[PDB]
Amino acid sequence: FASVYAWNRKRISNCVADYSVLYNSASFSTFKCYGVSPTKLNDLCFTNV
Amino acid sequence: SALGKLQDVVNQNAQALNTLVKQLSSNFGAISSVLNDILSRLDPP
Repeated sequence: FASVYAWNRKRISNCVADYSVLYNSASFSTFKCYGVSPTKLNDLCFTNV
Repeated sequence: SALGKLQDVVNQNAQALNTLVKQLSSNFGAISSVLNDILSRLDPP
């Protein structure tokens, strides 16, 4: 994991994104979405990640 | 083979209906202008 002033960016594309293996996973300390609701992410489609 | 006093009424009314139609695409300070894109990616609260 890089540091805060040289953070690393990975672009995600060309795949189904299952946040179901992430949202029903109780292993993170903060999961804060802005502009979306973390329970409706499997009904949308996105251009990039 | 003149009628501008009648064409003025037609034009003013069409010009008002066009503005009413076109105001349906302003956000008024929301995230989207279309209601279904607020309903689809947001929850009731």
